[PDB]
Amino acid sequence: TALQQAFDTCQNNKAAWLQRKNELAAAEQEYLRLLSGEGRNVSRLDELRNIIEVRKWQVNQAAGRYIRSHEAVQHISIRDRLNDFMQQHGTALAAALAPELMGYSELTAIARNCAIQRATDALREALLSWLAKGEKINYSAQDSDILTTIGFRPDVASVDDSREKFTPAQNMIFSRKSAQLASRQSV
Amino acid sequence: MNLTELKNTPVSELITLGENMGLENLARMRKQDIIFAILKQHAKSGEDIFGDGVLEILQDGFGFLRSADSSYLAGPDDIYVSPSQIRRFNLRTGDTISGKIRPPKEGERYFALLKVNEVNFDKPENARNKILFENLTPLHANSRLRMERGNGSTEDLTARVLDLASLIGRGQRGLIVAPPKAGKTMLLQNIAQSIAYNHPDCVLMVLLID
Ligand SMILES: Nc1ncnc2c1ncn2[C@@H]1O[C@H](COP(=O)(O)OP(=O)(O)OP(O)(O)=S)[C@@H](O)[C@H]1O
Ligand SMILES: [Mg+2]
Repeated sequence: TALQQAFDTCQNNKAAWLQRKNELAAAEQEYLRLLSGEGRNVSRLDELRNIIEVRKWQVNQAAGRYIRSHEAVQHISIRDRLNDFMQQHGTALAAALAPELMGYSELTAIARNCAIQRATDALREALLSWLAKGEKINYSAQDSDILTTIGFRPDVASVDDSREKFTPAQNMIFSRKSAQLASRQSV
Repeated sequence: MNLTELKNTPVSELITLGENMGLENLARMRKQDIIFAILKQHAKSGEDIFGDGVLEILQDGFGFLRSADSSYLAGPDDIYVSPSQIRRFNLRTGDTISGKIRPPKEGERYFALLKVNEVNFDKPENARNKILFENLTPLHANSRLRMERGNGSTEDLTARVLDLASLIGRGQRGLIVAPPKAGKTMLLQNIAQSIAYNHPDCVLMVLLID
């Protein structure tokens, strides 16, 4: 049931990011409308600008959380599917990997690590060969819906919003400003 | 008619208005005395006369009401305020009081007020139920007070340099550490002009000592 928890957590994160983008766009539109007006409204415009960066930072945080949760749910599903595929065909797999995977229960750390590395890159040539001959990879039947609503990749509108590289100083400054903005909005 | 309207008039109007109302020699005395005499003359006629100003509470409730344009100078035109309505309306120092005023009776030489119709530019009942200033919790400065006029003035360079040097916002506590003959007066003048132009909503006060 952990996969379902990751899935609806990702759904909630996506909804929150869409909402954040919604008020960010609304604030930008109304700021442009007020700027186009004849009135000066210097303080109005300055605090509206500050609201603009606060909303932009909130959008960035929401998009980052959504991307992280999407990657987490994808990783969880990969782990589950590959684990029970092991439980299915691991005897034949280890038979194919027999000449170096034996003795793992008593081999030294360096020997175990090097054998694991050899297994990994051998799997690399096998996998790249299968991708080279090129069939159409299909989703796992058991979790097809859960992994297809989230999408193959996170939405590009979330990826392009995570290139700012904010510093930690800016991070807590923006957190404090967002808290103050929420308090002011409550009043 | 307004007492403030009289006080905003120049000094020469005593010839135009005071003499026309039957006064004899208002030419030679201090301006507040001219105002007192004209307003007494008009009050003897009997029409309603307005009044307004800032309240002052003495040590024994012997309240007075001064005018802003006179720099709160203690003069004959000050409006008497008895402790009775001070207790009734829960007034204190700094309250802006506007309404009826009463001609003085025998033994009194100050114009008392009949009834107030505005307190702090608000209804008396709405002004009564307002919490004290010190009970309010302070904070840091949030709203920026931009000093850039934006009109392209020839003196706007001072405001621009001010914006680049030290940001000013609502609620700050500012100091201008300057020697004599450095430009304090017109720096404050530019600050006041920029505040009046960019931010007409905020109340601007300038105080000058000695
Ligand atoms: N922005 C400015 N543009 C042109 N002249 C300026 C400017 N600022 C200051 N000055 C000149 O510098 C002098 C400043 O005069 P004030 O501002 O009156 O001095 P002050 O700061 O009031 O200090 P006090 O009152 O003389 S002790 C005057 O001679 C001004 O002409
Ligand atoms: Mg000076």
